Amino acid sequence: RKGLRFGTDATGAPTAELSVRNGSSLQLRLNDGLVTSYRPKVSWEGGDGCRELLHTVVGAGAGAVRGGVGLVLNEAASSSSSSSPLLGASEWSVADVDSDSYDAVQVELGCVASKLEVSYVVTLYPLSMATAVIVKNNGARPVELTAAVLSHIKFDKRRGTAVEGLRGCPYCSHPPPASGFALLTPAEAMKREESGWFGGGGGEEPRQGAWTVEENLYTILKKKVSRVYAAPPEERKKRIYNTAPSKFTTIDQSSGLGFRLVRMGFEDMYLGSPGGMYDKFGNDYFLCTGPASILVPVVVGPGEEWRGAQVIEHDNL
Amino acid sequence: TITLFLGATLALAQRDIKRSLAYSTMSQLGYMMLALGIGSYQAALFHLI
Amino acid sequence: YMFRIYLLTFGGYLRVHFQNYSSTKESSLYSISL
Amino acid sequence: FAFVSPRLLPDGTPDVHYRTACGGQKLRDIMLDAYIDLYGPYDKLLLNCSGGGECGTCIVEVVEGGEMLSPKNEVEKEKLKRKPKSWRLACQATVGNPDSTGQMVIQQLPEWKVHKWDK
Amino acid sequence: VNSYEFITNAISSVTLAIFGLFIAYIFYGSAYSFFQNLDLINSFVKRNPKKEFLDQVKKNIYSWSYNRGYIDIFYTRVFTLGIRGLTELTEF
Ligand SMILES: CCCCCCCCCCCCCCCC(=O)OC[C@H](CO[C@@H]1O[C@H](CS(=O)(=O)O)[C@@H](O)[C@H](O)[C@H]1O)OC(=O)CCCCCCCCCCCCCCC
Ligand code: SF4
Repeated sequence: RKGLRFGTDATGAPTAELSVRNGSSLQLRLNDGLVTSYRPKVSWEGGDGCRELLHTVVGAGAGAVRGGVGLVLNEAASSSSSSSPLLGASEWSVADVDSDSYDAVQVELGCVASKLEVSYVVTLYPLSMATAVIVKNNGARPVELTAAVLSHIKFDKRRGTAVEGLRGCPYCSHPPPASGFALLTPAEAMKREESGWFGGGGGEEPRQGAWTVEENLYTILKKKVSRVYAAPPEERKKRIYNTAPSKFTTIDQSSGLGFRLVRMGFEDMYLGSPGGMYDKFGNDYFLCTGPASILVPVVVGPGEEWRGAQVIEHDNL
Repeated sequence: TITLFLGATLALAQRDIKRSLAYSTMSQLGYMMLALGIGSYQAALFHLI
Repeated sequence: YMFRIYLLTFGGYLRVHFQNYSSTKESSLYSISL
Repeated sequence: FAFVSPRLLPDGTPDVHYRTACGGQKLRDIMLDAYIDLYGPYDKLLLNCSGGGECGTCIVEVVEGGEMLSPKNEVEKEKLKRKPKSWRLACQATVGNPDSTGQMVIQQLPEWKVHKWDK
Repeated sequence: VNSYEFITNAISSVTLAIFGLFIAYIFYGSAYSFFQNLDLINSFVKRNPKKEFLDQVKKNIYSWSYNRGYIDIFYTRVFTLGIRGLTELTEF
């Protein structure tokens, strides 16, 4: 194969241990876009850093029911509200790997010939991994999409786990459920997010928002604590100057680590967490959160391009 | 008990470490000056040490 | 205030570099390619 | 609606934020309405803060819509020896209450930016 | 045991000490630790009643400390501007 500063390996499926001259390394699967693990250097004493994604165990055969970054793209079918037709179950072609040094590596997957031309770019910097999508389309009529990343981060104890930095968004407490949003989960993330403990916020389709909840968020009332945090669906996202929402941040009061989740070109943020039906998915805590553009259909055009990129910085050396 | 409280309320919002330390040590010498003014200097010298 | 000083200058993210105000660590890292 | 547009805390391409504001107040309160950060890495309690005063830790850089602000004071002329003519203090500046049809673009705190490399 | 009166006096002293340390940790201390409960912090911004008044107190207190305890400016605008005119007078 080809490789400069890593090895295109195989364990059940083709993978790659993207590495840098700092210790940080991500274990990306080639069978799909589902990154499996990402080990930065968080602390100084201890040789390296270890605070990865929540990577569930192998299941049937090759398993893969793990989640963790898996890009979930779809097509907003112009037939019904069926925003879950397909990921375009097809091949995947690696191309034009580059490093530029021994502290940066990025792979470029490609998938064509059934849907439009989809390009996927996964980058690893000395600190921050990143995922970007290109959705180049042309043909009979403009087609649509959802373009969601999930990125199920791992958190410490589910009793001291929360998020800062939003504090202001319309928060659109309406979740289209069963995958967070954007069905066709990366072969698994979570299923049928519901709440039956006590009175939860939102009439399931408000924009109650006007957030003004203070510095923290205290995400503990979970298994359905999941809500798009973007601007409301055209009630204010219609006219000029429609109050761009935000960029993210995280907290875990029991370890002392931070992981900023910057979005670029996407539209929303799916802060979603378990903590209810949790004793079936491990021990400590986790939650799915990432950007996308799904709150409205995403008509792109007959010969145009889409863009979207999540970046996971930590700035916590 | 004047210089004590005055040095105390000037270390606030002073964002220069080698300056806030001086304000703090003046507010602390306030305590010694007070303690001398009541006869029980046997503890003032200990506080100074 | 004696603890204000300590908490200000010994606990935090070294506000010079913590990637919210200043970007002097890694920007020229060639995001999604041609 | 003195439509404002923030160029926030230099990021990769831009880092723009949008905000609809009814003129009449100062820049400080109108920013702290749209929740966008102004006081750099300066925290609540006492650090440089408390509005309309001395330290001058809010140095917003005005790019578009400059001909809609109050004129410069002399405290601005004093605490900004280092300034290029562009930016001001914004803690002692007001937008006109009758300018409801303005269009102003602002870049936030300088000295933590690498820009004018753009446009 | 130890003198009960001195015991209670030391208790009051350390109580004010820990109270000062606690407000300092609330305002300046970080959040990633476990000693900033942040539930209350998540409340004393939501229903903060007197923010319109409290900040003005800020607008006073800082304005004092930066002015270095105005007594400093006093000696400037009195003494080193008094002798500067007294020399001129005894010259003329
Ligand atoms: C409990 C109640 C209390 C009430 C108040 C009591 C106050 C008593 C003490 C008075 C304050 C003294 C502060 C000294 C500050 C200082 O040293 O400034 C430094 C400047 C330096 O000069 C200048 O120095 C300049 C350099 S610089 O600016 O200093 O860096 C230089 O450029 C310039 O040429 C030069 O002129 O010194 C002066 O200009 C004047 C010095 C002070 C002269 C005092 C004379 C004696 C006063 C006795 C008062 C008795 C009152 C009772 C009478 C019955
Ligand atoms: S006015 Fe001077 S002091 Fe008051 S906030 Fe703006 S900068 Fe800080």
